[PDB]
Amino acid sequence: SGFRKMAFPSGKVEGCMVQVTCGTTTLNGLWLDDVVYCPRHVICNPNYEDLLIRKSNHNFLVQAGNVQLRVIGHSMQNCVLKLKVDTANPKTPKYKFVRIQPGQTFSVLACYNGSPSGVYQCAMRPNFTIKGSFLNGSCGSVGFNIDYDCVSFCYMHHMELPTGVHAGTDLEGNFYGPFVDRQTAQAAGTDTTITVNVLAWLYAAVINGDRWFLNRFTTTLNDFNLVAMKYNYEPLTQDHVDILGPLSAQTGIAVLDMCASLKELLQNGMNGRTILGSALLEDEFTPFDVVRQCSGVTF
Amino acid sequence: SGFRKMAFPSGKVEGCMVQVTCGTTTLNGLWLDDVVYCPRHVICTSEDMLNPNYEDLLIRKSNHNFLVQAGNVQLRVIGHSMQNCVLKLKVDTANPKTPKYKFVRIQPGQTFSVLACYNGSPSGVYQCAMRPNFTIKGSFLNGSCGSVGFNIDYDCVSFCYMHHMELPTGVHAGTDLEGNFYGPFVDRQTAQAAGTDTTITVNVLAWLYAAVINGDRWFLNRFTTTLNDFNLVAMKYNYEPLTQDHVDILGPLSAQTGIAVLDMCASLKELLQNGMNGRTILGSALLEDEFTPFDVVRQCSG
Ligand SMILES: O=C(Nc1cncc2ccccc12)[C@@H]1CNCc2ccc(Cl)cc21
Ligand SMILES: [Cl-]
Repeated sequence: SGFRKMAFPSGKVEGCMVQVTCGTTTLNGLWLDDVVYCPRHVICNPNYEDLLIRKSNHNFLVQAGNVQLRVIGHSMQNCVLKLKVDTANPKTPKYKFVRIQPGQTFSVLACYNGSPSGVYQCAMRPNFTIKGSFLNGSCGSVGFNIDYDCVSFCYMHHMELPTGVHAGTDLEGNFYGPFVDRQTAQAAGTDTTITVNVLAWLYAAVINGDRWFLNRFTTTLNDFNLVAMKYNYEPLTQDHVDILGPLSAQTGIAVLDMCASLKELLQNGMNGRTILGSALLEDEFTPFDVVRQCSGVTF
Repeated sequence: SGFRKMAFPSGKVEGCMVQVTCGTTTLNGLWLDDVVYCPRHVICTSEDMLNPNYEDLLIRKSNHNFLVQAGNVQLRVIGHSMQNCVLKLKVDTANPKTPKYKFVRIQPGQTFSVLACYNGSPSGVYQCAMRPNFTIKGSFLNGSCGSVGFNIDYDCVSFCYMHHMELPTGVHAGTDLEGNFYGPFVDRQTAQAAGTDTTITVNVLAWLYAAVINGDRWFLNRFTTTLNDFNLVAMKYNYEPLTQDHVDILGPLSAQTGIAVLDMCASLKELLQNGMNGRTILGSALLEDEFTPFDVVRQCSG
């Protein structure tokens, strides 16, 4: 029993964190095989092609623990700088670069000066921001998932927006959301709640003995989406209904039946009651996270 | 900016997780140097669980009865001893991945990271606190026994918890790494109930300071309180008494935000009386008590 915001074990990612210095700027890098990936703003209205051409290999000071790595090449791919090094990381795990969709969750290994300080779980918001916990020096910290023995790198931190939310790229340097890597007026779009994730978390609560919100009613997918759109909730698709199938089978509560519970929860509130120690509806657990935690999958 | 329930990077602890098998029972072990630490109930059956005599059961065991597996490698047990509720299995190989470590026994209110494991394999990491009733509100299924709680301050891993059991209410009980249980719990299937839980007052105050540091001031008020009047109010909401030690510990946060501890105490009294009124504090509609004053400083400063 118990339901916690749980991150993947960070060990495979810790062995890849390095410190990258260029001039006055010091941030984090991801060392995989003989390449160190880091945000391109480490070289900093910036013209990154112009700024990078002026740099030489010895301008980049890469430090892996108490060992200095020597940079033998540098190239830019979108908003990520790829620093070719002489040494291949012996601790390189089996990995992939994956781009995630809004609503998907991942673990963040927050780092400062190439040293991991913490690990937390979070979700890619529908407005493409992440509600992270980042201070100055965290740039280059990465988000990941583990599937079996493979580390899927899905995020690299670049910046904090004026509202305290974070913006970053995939490992190919493509930003999530309509952001750019420069000091300019940028604002996160109006956020929405990840509906499929709230439903998955309602199933996790049922699996844990919390049934007070359940009701005899069901709804059509159309009537649910008309209500959900009114409360700034993401539309629930048939793909989402299909993905919730295993949880629906395990608890004996049809997806549209659980939608009627959510529909009532939105129009009436919790009324002093809590679901899994929370007075708010939680949307940072996907249907897979719930299955993985309530079944105990290992890595 | 931002405030998250953050766990320590689990890497240093992952390299210590092994699977321990004795008869039908399979749980987790902590492999540090040439010793594997695991709950002593690994020697028990379910029929010898109401009133097990562990000295008697252990004397009947030999080294080859304990099957220790570190990854896809079987470790050879060369000795076994019991220290309180923990079994210490001497092995013939010292763990090459043994980090700098300490065994620390924590007090209620303290937080730590849990590396939940099944069959010696890490499945997840989460942050939690030692409840004032000495239980932990973990996320554990059968097979998680032997999973450990830790803090990684600087380069040293401080092991503070080893998971032993789940109480009938879904909460968890375990020991420090010396096998001494936290709380009045025993490693027996006898009737055991967690005492009435209470809110870790010093931690709620620290989390209110974290919210101030992050620009959230709506809950602040022009009032202050005596420590005695605060505790009389706090007790009525099932809140732990705030001591002078707690007031002293909150000193740095009080200095950083310019809000006296007894001033923040008056905010908390008001929150307890009024509720949040549809508002949130650090994205939470409830008062959070699983961040210590030390966690807040570390996350907001370093
Ligand atoms: O509690 C225990 N294990 C678990 C531990 N954690 C989470 C579980 C979740 C679901 C089932 C088991 C779980 C064991 C087994 N049950 C009785 C018992 C009695 C005493 C002792 Cl010390 C251990 C145990
Ligand atoms: Cl302590």
